[PDB]
Amino acid sequence: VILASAGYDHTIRFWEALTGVCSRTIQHADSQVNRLEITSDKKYLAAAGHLHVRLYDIRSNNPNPVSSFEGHKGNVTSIAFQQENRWMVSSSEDGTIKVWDVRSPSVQRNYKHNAPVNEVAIHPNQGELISCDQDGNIRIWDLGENQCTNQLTPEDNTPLQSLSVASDGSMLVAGNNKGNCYVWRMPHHTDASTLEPVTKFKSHTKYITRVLLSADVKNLATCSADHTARVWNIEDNYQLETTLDGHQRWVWDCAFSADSAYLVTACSDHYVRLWDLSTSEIVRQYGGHHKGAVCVALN
Amino acid sequence: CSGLAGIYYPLARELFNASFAQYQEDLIQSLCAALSSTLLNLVEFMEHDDKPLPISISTLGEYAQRCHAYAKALHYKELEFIEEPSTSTIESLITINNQLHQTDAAIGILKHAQQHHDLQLKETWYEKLQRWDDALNAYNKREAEVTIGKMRSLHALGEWDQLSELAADKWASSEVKRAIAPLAAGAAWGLAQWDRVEQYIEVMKPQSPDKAFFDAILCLHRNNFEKAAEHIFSARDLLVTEMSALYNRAYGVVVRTQ
Amino acid sequence: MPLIIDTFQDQSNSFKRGAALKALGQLAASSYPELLGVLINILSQNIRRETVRLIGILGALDPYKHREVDVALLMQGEEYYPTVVIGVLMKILKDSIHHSTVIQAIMHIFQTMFLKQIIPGFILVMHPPSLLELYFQQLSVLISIVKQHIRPHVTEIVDVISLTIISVIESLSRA
Amino acid sequence: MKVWIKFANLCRKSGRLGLAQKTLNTLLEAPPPVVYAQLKYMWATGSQKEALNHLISFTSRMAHDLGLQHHIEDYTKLLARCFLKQGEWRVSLQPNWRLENPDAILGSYLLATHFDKTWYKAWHNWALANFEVTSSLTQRIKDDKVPPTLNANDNFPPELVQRHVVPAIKGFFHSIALSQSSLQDTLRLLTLWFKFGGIPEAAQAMHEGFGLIKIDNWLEVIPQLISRIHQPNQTVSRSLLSLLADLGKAHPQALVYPLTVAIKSDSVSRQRAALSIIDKMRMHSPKLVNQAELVSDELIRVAVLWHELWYEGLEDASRQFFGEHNTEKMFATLEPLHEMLKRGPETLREISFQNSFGRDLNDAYEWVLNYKRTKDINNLNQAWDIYYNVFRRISRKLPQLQTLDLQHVSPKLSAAKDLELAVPGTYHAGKPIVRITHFEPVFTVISSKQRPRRVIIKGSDGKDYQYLLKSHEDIRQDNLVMQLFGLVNTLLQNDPESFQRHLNIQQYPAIPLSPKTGLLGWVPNSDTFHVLIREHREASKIPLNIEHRIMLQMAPDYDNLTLLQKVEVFTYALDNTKGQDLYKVLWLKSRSSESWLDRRTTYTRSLAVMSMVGYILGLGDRHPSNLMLDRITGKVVHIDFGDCFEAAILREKYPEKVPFRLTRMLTYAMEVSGIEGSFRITCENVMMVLRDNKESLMAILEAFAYDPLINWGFDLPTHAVMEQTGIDLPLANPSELLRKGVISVEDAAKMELQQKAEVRNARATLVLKRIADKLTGNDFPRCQELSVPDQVDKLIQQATSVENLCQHYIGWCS
Repeated sequence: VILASAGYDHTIRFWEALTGVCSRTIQHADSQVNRLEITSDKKYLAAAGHLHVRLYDIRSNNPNPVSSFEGHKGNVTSIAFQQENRWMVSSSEDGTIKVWDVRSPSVQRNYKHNAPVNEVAIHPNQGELISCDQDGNIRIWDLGENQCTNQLTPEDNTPLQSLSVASDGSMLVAGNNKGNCYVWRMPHHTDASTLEPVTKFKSHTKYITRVLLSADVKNLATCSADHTARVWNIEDNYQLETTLDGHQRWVWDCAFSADSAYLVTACSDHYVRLWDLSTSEIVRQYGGHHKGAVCVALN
Repeated sequence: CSGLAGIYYPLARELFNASFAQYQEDLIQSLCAALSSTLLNLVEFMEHDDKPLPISISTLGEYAQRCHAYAKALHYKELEFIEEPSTSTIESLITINNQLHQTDAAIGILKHAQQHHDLQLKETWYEKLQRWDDALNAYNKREAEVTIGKMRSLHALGEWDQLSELAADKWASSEVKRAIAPLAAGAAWGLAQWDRVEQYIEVMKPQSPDKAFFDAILCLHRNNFEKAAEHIFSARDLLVTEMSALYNRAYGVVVRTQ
Repeated sequence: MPLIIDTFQDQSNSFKRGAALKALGQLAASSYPELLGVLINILSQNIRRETVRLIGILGALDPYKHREVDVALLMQGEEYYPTVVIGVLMKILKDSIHHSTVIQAIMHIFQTMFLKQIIPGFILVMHPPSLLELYFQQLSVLISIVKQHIRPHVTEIVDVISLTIISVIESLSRA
Repeated sequence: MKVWIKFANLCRKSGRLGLAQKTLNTLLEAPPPVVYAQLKYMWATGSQKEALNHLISFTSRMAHDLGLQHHIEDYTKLLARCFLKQGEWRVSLQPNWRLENPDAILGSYLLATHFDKTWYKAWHNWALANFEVTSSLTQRIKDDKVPPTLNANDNFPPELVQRHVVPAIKGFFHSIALSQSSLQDTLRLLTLWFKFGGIPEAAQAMHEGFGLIKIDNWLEVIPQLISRIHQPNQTVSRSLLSLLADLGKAHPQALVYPLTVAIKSDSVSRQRAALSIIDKMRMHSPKLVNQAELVSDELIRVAVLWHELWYEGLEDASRQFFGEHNTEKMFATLEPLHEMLKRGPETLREISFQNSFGRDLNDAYEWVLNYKRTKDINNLNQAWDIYYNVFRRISRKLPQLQTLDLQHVSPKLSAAKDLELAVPGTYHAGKPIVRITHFEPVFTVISSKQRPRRVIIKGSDGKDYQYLLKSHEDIRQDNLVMQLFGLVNTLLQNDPESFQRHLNIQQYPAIPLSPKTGLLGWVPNSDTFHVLIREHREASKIPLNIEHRIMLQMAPDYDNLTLLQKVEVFTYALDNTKGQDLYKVLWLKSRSSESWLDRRTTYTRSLAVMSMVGYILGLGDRHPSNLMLDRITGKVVHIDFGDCFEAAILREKYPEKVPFRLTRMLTYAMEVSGIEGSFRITCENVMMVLRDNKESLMAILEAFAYDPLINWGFDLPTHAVMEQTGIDLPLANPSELLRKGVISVEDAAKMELQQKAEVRNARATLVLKRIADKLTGNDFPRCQELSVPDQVDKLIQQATSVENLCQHYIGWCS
């Protein structure tokens, strides 16, 4: 249950389990980190502030040089290391999704879009996935093959911040420029998933950023840079559950990893105050970023 | 001594700076000086002072500005409304630009106000009706005085019949004088009927330029040049004074006179 | 009334526009319901504009700037502000009571003890014998600085009239 | 009636209520015009075939009446009849006229036109209807040329002809010139003609008409005239160039400039033609031709600091060499520097003064010449070293070069005290053309990458005309710019109570100089946005950039800033900031305090016209540097227009697209609720634009942007050609077609350039496409027209949104 976050302060450090005291050497420096992801075994952890993916070993203590992944040019908006953690999905600001697989760290993927690739996703089958850019309708993409699309458009205008799929095997959900998050019900498929739209639901109606279903996805969470975040109970009708206490902040990270009890947060405030997912709290409220952050990870 | 006013005023400002260079003395002194109420002379001097740097007395400045009535103040007051979102002061500003007759864009800002911060009611309907808007709006809202205003829109509109409804109101409530007068004027315009017109003008006013026009209009409506001549010369003189006050505004208006 | 029957025979516009405006102004000015019946008989946008053109020919420039004036300075404008004051004083000065300007320039240099001075060069050049005396002394004041460009004008005034002997003597002294 | 009927047409222009009211009233009352009236009320209703019905009904009515007082009544009624024919014609043409029906339609037009003797300035536009019939035909010929799978297209258009149809509308186009369109449709049909062809019909007809019309007509677009330089078919086009020099001969010195410029630029064959026209000039009033020649040549003489230009250019050249190993390629440029060296110490204490250094460097260059011409290395050293030292020396001089004077550089300039025709681009057709008092030899060297030295040259009128160096710039592009701006200002002159609201774009004259060069001028007393701002804000005793300040403060870089990161950043900073300082500059300029008001309206309208202008033409130049206003009671100066196409689309650096550019609280605090009515006023205006001439003149100016090498240059640069750079990259063949099927590619050559230029026509097509979208109109996921309210609204959004806008890098100056 290793814990760390990444700021615009360009430097990151691993917070202890319940201590939240961040100790490690992780430098986004020369950049920020866009997303934050470790490996399946938490071997290496890669992120991109600008134009280049950079892995620093999650298994090794403050290794600088885990891997370096060039890719579709931009800060990778989001990326996915598969269960295989060999073939690995990656999506970049470049406008087209180019996945860096972990293979050497070998990267081959091409998924075109009408805007920056918002997130690299995976379906109920890890080898199955779809791509929804900051443009428009999701594009179905499989693993190292058979990838073109199946178009799913929650809206004809609003930029889709990411393509968001957890493990359900029936579900859909996202977050976007909307602030009211359009979610759908997928069918049971590896990837087929004819959508059954749930709704666009505003928790924070202004620029809802981080969209994450709960561990059992019984709950749900939407973080915003509006310093406004309200959890929902996805179990019943995504019923709004917990307003997330935060300062003026940007949270691209809203999660509870080993808990769904205490709620880890992301604050541009330069000190991230983690709440209690159950009710609320301040759980080891702090940050490694001097300036502030939106990011987080788990191992 | 040669005494030169402008010479003084700026120099007086330099001195005012030296004072500004406790001046609580100066503070109260100048304060009451403003309170004195020539006027616009030192007023403008103060304006100059502010322009260099603030002399404060903010809404005091606003007040005395209003007192100037010169409508250049509308700028100062603008700065005032520029400060906060006072729907009242906003309205004040609206009518202020109305006075300025720069008010087109201001009406923009009015529709903006109804759009931006809450909305008003009275001046809201009034100005929105000054705008091509508010018409069906004032119609329903009055269906929901202001009705006399909507009637004025009906005058601005067609339907002298609608004006006949307003005329039913005129018979109903007959201030009532002023109300009926402009209204029934509009009616007789629409309705060629000389009788309702007779009622109208009869009901109109001791000084009634429009109903002077109506007076002569009636004299003409049948025969007499004479009373019509009276009205002619008289109203001519009235409007003469009017223009005498004065385009750049009145061109159209005086053109209407002529 | 002549214009009236004229109207009976025509429409006017033309140059008369400007005239009418003046007339309007005149009507405003001379307002006896003479002017009353008149403008009554006067009997708009385009014409307005063209009239603004003709009046733009009638007046322009300086009065506007005069209305824009000193205050003008500060607008464009401490050290400066004071100097500007000096200039303003000078402005009125050239803008009469001569000896006023005399003492003016006197304490002016005294306080100076510049650009404006150069302008004031021409001012003094504008120029009874008291003038000559005072201005001579003033030249002696000018002996503080060095023309440059005051020189030619200096010669110019020096010519008319060539008493002031000592003054010019001092001019060469300051040369 | 025609009184009250005029009141009725008024009602038509007037809003609905009065419209229908008076309509019914007066309808109730040979009310043929009232027929046309109720008809207009029907157009207000919009019933297609009700209209068409009654239209043809009265048509046949009057037909029977007049067969094939009451007489004159019928003359007028005839004008109105044909008028009707055209009116309904267009009415249906809405649905229609692509290919097909338009034929018949056009006939009716021509029919109506045949019947005219007329309103036909109206039917000028309907002669421009017929001309647009020649267009759709040409478009149908463009359809045939596109689907052809220039004798080919010639014969294609011929055999009916659409050219036969065309010549008619051409003579009637001349007739239209006679009517007023105006210069717009003039140049329109003009280039339409030159491009149409030189054939016998065309030749004779146009010979007559052009011969039959006017000179000063042709005087405008003279730049666009030059835009035709080498006529691929001399033909009657040769003779048309003859006509060109002919009209030219009339008041040549009234302009003559284009002559000078074309002369300056090397058009090769067309430059030879330029020499021909030069002879014409060297013929007609040859003296002034000489004097002028001297003038222009002297301008070109001033130009860049010579050895300095060579120095910086060679710096970039050695940059080119050392980097990537350009070397000889770059050294070929250095060979031209040697060619510059081959010019020798020409000027007075300029290249003269430059001798020593230049001589030494030249020796070194010669030393660099030798062993680099041996193989590489020795003089490869000597070159870089000598150039390094000389770079240092010339760097020192460059700082010292800030000062400018003619006598100590090229006194030949100073040598001319006065010349007959100066009028430094004054170029008023009728005028008191001014000679020159010239100016001081001392000049003001601008400080820039170009460091575009400037002066203001005292003339015969005693009015110093600010001139400025332009290093590698198209004033032609700019000529076109002020030109279209004059189309604008025409519409302005053509405008409604908007013209009572009137604000028009002041067009800074700028003379082109060389193929890349130009002559600008310092505008009327003005404040560059960036400049003036930075001044006042610093004179507000506060950091020049609170922007980069609040930025770096916010985080390390906006470079890597995500949409989110950048968003919150811009937000936070914005919160910290505000633009009231601008409004306070107004307040600074406010003097007399009615200045605050009036000039507020001024800058307001300024913003408006700007908005219209760009949203039309693109070329934002978000730079507050690129932004400017007036030190006078003031208006905004948007100058130095790069090009039509989106810089966004261009970029490369940053995604900036907004129709306007508004410093937030600057714009806002400028008046009340920011541009609520002001931009609404703008909406009115841009709507008129979007209506009037939006078809004809808009498309005309488009065509102006459309076409050839100078213009094709601006538009290339609009891509740019470097953004037009590589791809797969054949269309189909051209990759594998550069294979051993060559070397005939070296034997043939030619296109090449017709490919790129086809792409030019493509981007142009897309451009105009985006105009039609822009005009009247469409954009965004839906379209409709969206007309005034919407296109204005979405515009306003585009103004409002976003950080995505604000994502503009360093050029937004948020």
